[PDB]
Amino acid sequence: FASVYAWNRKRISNCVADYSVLYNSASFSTFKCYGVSPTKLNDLCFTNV
Amino acid sequence: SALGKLQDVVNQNAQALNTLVKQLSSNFGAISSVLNDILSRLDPP
Repeated sequence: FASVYAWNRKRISNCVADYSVLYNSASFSTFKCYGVSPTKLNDLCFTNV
Repeated sequence: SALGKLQDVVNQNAQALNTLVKQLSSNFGAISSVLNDILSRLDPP
């Protein structure tokens, strides 16, 4: 994991994104979405990640 | 083979209906202008 002033960016594309293996996973300390609701992410489609 | 006093009424009314139609695409300070894109990616609260 890089540091805060040289953070690393990975672009995600060309795949189904299952946040179901992430949202029903109780292993993170903060999961804060802005502009979306973390329970409706499997009904949308996105251009990039 | 003149009628501008009648064409003025037609034009003013069409010009008002066009503005009413076109105001349906302003956000008024929301995230989207279309209601279904607020309903689809947001929850009731």
